[PDB]
Amino acid sequence: QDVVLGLYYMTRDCVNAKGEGMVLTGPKEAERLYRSGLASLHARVKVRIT
Amino acid sequence: VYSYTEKKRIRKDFGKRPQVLDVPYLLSIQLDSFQKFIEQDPEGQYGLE
Amino acid sequence: KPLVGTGMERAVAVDSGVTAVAKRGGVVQYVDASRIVIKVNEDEMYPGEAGIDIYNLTKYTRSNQNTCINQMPCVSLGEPVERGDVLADGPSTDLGELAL
Amino acid sequence: EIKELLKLGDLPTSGQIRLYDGRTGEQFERPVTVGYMYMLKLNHLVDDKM
Amino acid sequence: REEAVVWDILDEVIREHPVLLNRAPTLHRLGIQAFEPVLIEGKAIQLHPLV
Amino acid sequence: TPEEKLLRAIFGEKASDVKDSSLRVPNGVSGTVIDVQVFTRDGVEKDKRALEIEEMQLKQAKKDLSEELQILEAGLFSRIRAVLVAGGVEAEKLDKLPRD
Amino acid sequence: TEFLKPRLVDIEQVSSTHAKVTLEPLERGFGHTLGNALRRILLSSMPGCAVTEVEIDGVLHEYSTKEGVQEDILEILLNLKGLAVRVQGKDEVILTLNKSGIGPVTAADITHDGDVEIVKPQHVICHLTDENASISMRIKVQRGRGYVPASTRIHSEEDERPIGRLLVDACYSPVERIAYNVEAARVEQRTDLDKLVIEMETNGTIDPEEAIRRAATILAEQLEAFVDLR
Amino acid sequence: TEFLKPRLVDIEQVSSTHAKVTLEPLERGFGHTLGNALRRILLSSMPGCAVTEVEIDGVLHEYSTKEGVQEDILEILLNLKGLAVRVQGKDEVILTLNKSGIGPVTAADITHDGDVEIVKPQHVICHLTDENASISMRIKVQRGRGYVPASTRIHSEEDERPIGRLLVDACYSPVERIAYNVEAARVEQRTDLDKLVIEMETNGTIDPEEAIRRAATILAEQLEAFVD
RNA sequence: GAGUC
Repeated sequence: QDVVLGLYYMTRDCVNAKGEGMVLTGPKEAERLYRSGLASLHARVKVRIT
Repeated sequence: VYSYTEKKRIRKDFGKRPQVLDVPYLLSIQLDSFQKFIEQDPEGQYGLE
Repeated sequence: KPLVGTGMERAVAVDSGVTAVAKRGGVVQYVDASRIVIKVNEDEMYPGEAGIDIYNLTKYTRSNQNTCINQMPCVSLGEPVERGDVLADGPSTDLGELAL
Repeated sequence: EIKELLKLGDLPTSGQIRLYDGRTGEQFERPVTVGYMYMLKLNHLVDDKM
Repeated sequence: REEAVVWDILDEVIREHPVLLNRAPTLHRLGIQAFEPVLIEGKAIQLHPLV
Repeated sequence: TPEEKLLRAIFGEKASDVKDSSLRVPNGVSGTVIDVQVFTRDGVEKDKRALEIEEMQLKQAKKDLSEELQILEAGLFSRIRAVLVAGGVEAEKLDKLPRD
Repeated sequence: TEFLKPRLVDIEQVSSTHAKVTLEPLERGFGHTLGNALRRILLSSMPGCAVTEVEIDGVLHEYSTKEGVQEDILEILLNLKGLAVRVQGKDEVILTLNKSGIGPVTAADITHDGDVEIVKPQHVICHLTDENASISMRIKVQRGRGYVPASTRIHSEEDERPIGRLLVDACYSPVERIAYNVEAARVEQRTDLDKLVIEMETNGTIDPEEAIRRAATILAEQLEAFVDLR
Repeated sequence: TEFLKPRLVDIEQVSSTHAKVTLEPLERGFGHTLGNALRRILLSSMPGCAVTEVEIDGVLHEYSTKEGVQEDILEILLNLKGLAVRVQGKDEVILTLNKSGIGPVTAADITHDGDVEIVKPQHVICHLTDENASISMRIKVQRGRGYVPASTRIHSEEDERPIGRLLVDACYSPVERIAYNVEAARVEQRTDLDKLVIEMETNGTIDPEEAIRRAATILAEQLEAFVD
């Protein structure tokens, strides 16, 4: 149910949206951006991940 | 064209068809049957008779 | 009052018979949260007895399921009513209507 | 006929509005369905059933 | 007489005491499971969504 | 038990040959005692509580039926006033004069 | 690097219940941060005055019926909790309602005491039928924050009240509906300035300005703790 | 009228970068009031210093590959956004990196410079493979607030940049991660009030604790108007 | 008499 929903929502990818083609040095920055509302979770993006 | 209680609260009917005859007094079954038990009717062979 | 009804809520209330309905209609003489006394239309009034209809209301008794049984008077004093007007409501009832 | 009423209420035709989360103040990323519904409390009381 | 010190000590006994939850029907072995219970006021019991 | 025998002696409260049978509120539930009814036996004599509550019933019965008669009476007399006012204009010395 | 200092600016009062207040200048982000914090605190921690206790004579308990009286006991109770009160210096007072004869009782019929003020004098309390019917009652009104029902006083009830006295649930928080709106604010040149727009409706009680200021203050005190101890 | 005053309890520094602080006890729903408001400012209003632009001689655009360097321009760009710096009085500072030969190029190889303090000496920047591979450049560091991408600066810039002036996304905020859990605290008898447990990750230089104090401070300054 | 799957 709800757990699924939340997870599916985040994983799903959408056309451009806010900040398509940004570049992040690691995950924590992602979250900061989302929480400031200048980045949607659905945006396709380039991240450096270990 | 409605009574005082209805004037006080008219609900907007969307019903596209007119109920012709009225919704009969639902709890009539019981009274009618029981009333038959006591019915003073010489010929009508029911209940007491 | 149920905002989204079928119209059927009026009939449900009326038939349950836990409300008080007006036998004759006319004008309300006395209103109490306990008694509703009504003076009849001279049109309808019997030349046998007086034209005074009495409704002692039942207030706050125990139902079988531990529920409360509370009647509330609906009309106000000196108000006009006709035959079959809803005078006092049972507990789950608004002005005429079923209020579950 | 229902949507017609919604117009007369000056509301959204789908009956959805953008809402703010009372915790964060973050808006919900999708407008949500609201409205008034008729509710009932059942005879089943945790009071007695404890 | 339900004193507040009563609750403090109760909590201490309840600490690391696992209690068992059961639902009907008990179909397979997981119809009964053990949890560390934690006290809440209110009359309903709270369960983990996962189970 | 022997232990209880000695102890009785020690604190010295003998306590008469009786058991507490009193009706208590079940735990978890709590509220307001709204009304109490008692049913005395026919044989045994009434309790003061018994009398005062049955006296209440008297008062209530009386008041209810008294006011029943009074309001009914007033309506009937007022109805007779409608027939005497037709073929017999008199409003100043009828009213101010007695009823029956 | 120069941080901004936002001031209290516009203070409109529409209805006795309603009031609008703008606070510029605001920078980005603080609009929303403050918007939410405000609301929370406003509702739960607004000290208000509401009816706490009641004695009506010849009435033992809430469920029975007194002749002459339109409403039920319970329903009149309900009317009175909602009635809007301004107390001066004292924390708890007892007003007298004494009225006789034909007609409806407004709050106005309550015989007026010096320090006390009734914000909504025209509030419907009870309708008086029979001419010889009159009522006397003593209604206690107290100060308090948030929501304290009568049942939580029986909760720690060392005040075992005499029977006849009827304790009332208190809706203390005077704030009935409350919201904020972060809109762009007119600085004659500065583009990066926003205003916080405070939409507010309350049951009369607390004055718009006064309310807000007291809000901010009580908030601030909590802020002391974190900043001072490391 | 009874306000609650809480006090500081637990302060576990799992590492210098990461600190968990548990705080009791808070009045009902103020857990969230305070939790969120703090979070917001923490990240998105936080003034800081760091890298804005770069000029490498013989690297006049950001997409080509110079032989010898493993990483792309693009990649090393982002590594360097993260590197942490201490300024004193000055607003605008240009640091110089000259380095040759085999090895990972580390923060230490930058010119020390008086007022400047280098925080993370160990931070890898690029890997130079053969010894013939040499790199020279100037990295510009400004003071600003929060986080501004290249796209937002290009918005209103009449300042036309030159040949191979290489703008990078500016990460001024040293605050990396911040979140709050609210478990109902239960002080003896009153159950209703709640705990605020606050997890904080920051970029090394500034200690977690000091972050806190500063946040609340900025808050308070605005509050001046409305206390009196 | 009604709850659960």
